[PDB]
Amino acid sequence: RCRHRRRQAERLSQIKRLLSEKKTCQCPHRFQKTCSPI
Amino acid sequence: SHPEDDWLENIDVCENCHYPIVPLDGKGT
Ligand SMILES: [Zn+2]
Repeated sequence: RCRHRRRQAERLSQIKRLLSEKKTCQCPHRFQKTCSPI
Repeated sequence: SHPEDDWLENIDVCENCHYPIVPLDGKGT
């Protein structure tokens, strides 16, 4: 019953270490104006 | 309390830095 089904995320592990190192979308910012701790 | 595995499974990645973007949640205090 549904043998070929990618349940667990593939990037999970990859994104796992990435998250640990807080290496996520570090894209720029559009007018901060105080507030929003980054 | 709420599971923190769902969002991860359906996580997205930006198309600029090739990194995994984080959708707005609200707070965490
Ligand atoms: Zn980005």
